[PDB]
Amino acid sequence: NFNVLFSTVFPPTSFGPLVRKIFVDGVPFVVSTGYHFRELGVVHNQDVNLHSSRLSFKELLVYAADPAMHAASGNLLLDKRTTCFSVAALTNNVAFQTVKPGNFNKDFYDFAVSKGFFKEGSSVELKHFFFAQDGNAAISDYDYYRYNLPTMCDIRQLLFVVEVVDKYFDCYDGGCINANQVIVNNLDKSAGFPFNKWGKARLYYDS
Amino acid sequence: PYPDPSRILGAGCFVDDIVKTDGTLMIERFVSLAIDAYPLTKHPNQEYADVFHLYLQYIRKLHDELTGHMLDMYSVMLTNDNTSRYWEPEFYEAMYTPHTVL
Amino acid sequence: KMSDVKCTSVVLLSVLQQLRVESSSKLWAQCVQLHNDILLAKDTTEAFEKMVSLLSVLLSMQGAVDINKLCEEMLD
Amino acid sequence: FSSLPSYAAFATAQEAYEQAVANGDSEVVLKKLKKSLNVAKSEFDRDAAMQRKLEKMADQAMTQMYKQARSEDKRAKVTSAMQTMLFTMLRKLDNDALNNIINNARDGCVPLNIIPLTTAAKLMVVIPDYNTYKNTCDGTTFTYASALWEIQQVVDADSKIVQLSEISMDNSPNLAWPLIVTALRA
Amino acid sequence: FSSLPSYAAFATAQEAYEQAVANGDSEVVLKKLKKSLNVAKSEFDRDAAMQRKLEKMADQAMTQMYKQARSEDKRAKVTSAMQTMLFTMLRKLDNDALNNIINNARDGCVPLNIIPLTTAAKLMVVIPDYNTYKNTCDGTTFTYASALWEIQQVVDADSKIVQLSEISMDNSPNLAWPLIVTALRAN
RNA sequence: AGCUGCUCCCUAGCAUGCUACUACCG
RNA sequence: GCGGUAGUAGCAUGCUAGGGAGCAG
Ligand SMILES: [Zn+2]
Repeated sequence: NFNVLFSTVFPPTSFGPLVRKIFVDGVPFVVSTGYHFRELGVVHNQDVNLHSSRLSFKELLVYAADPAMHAASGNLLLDKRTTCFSVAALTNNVAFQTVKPGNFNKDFYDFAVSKGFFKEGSSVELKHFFFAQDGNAAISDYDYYRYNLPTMCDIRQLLFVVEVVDKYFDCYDGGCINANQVIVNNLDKSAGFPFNKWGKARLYYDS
Repeated sequence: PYPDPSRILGAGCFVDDIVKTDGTLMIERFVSLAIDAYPLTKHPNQEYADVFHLYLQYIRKLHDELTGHMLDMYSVMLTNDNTSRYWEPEFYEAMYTPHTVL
Repeated sequence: KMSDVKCTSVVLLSVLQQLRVESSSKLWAQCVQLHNDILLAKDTTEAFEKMVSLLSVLLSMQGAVDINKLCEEMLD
Repeated sequence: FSSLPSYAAFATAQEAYEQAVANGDSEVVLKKLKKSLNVAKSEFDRDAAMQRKLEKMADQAMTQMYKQARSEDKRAKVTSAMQTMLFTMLRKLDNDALNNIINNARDGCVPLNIIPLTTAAKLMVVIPDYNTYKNTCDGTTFTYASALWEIQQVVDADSKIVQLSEISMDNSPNLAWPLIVTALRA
Repeated sequence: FSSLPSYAAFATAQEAYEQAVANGDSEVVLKKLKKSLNVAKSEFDRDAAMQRKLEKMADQAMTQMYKQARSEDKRAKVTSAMQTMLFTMLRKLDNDALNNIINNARDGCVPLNIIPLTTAAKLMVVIPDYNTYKNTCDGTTFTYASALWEIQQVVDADSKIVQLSEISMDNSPNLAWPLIVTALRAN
């Protein structure tokens, strides 16, 4: 709670991952080794090793998900459409994504009109549709994070509310489980950047 | 519980794929949408029960028009293997009565 | 008669979309605005003038849909 | 399914036992038909089952094939069905302004930009021959989309001004004809 | 399933029963050669029903290890993909500006948000309207983030090249209007 | 191109369970 | 005459797996 108040004073380029240079068989990388949170302070990793020999499947998986080497090798970006902090541009051009209209099932509509629907003054009418969007739809929707502001709490009131709220959750039981006990519905969904260049979640749960 | 009638009718008229604009290819979409619309039959407003009745009539029409294709374009005689339960109200009334079958 | 104008607007925007109109960003923006404002109208005198201006777009692109045989296939 | 081989055997056994119960002599000489017969129902119900559900399996395979064929041939014809649909729907709407602009476009007069709605703002229309110029433009007032527009400037296909009273019958074969009128809404 | 050890045995039992049926002598003819047949019952039940289970289990096993071989190949494929990507983005990175800022850090660590801000060679700006254009990057060189930049190329929302003379207050309504400016760091 | 929950339809399989016919021994 | 087991056929209930679809946050 105190960190939230004190962190509004310091420059916003000082928060985020902290990077370092390591060597993989004599070739230098740039990887994350910590984090500076606005709420939790400075955190340092416990297993960091310069000069490793190879990379397993797991270490490649961890280095590919890191934003360190994606952002350290792109262009600088000054996006003036938002007030949010922009970091880097990962290509040479901007992408403008649209949304399409719906499809009209004319057979059902004709059948329904031959049974007396959609008359003048009826109580049932059409108000649900597929609305279309133009190229500036994604960034204008991302710009709604300007409503998130730093909020400091009444701490002595919160430390009591949390106990009562915890009393609401007493009948359940939890804990950790192993990898052969977890259940996935629909292993045919996306894996999410950069992993959607090579397969779906099935590929990574099988490999 | 019952839904807004405009939601069900809109799910009938507007779709997100061109294949779903032919009814005889799926039919199950309309069976599910008719499950969702059964409790409107008990409403005091008469233009609300007509939605459930319209769905049942459309399901029957689609079944007939699918079966009357295999007898002409081909020479296949389809038998009504108890597919007549879908255009009667008992199959749908059973989903809101307390004795499960999930 | 409001229902018909709304359904026709949906079909119109589908035709315009598959005629490769979103390769011009300003034209596509105007078309999307007209479509979305027809779908929200509550007065059948605005919807028809907006439909007039939205069909003018397809009629501008001469040499992309052949207007004659379509109007003579059976229906106008 | 009765045209099957073991039908004859089963029918023979059951007719023999019908005779045996209509004669009623022994208990195991009549059990002959039953030691003899339960074999008939062990080789007729064992063969009047597999083909009976095979009859349904075949019909369900052919319905699946038909559905895949129809599904794949529906999405190879989107941009002909869509335009045919649009024009039937526009015909049954039966609006005066839409019919005006559609008939004009069918005979040659098309716009060059979106039709404006404000009482200000400009409209440009291509006019391809004298005959279609008679019906719409008379004086300095234009009749289009069931409205009235006031002419401001006419230029030729040579991109040079032509004064308005020049356009008439005799001088029509003197101008590269696809002119462009420019009008503002009244 | 005909080359089993008991096909011959049930065959000879029924063949002797056929021989005696062509004979038809005694009550023991019936009893015996329905029990020569009624012994060759277990043969052709277990030897033709345990042979009907081992084969299903063998097919199960073969299909399963087919699956495992394919899953083992796709793993190597994706491993190669990830390695090539990492080593490819490695070679736009190892400059001297990077080492210069890294060696000025007291313990080796730096924030990640200041690496493109201080070492990148190219800048991209996205402009919503002309009023913003006048206040950010008018001219042919401008200063951003404590450095000097030099414009090369301007494109619009359709990815078409604009020339710097067209961008004006009265030509503004004729442009597709997010413009994207590309500049290079001046030395 | 996400995370969850519920419901309908179709096929495969497993054991189980009920039920019917044949054989053997007791 | 009955029991036990071994086979073969038909029927239900439950569980798992796979595919198709619908709604809600
Ligand atoms: Zn734990």
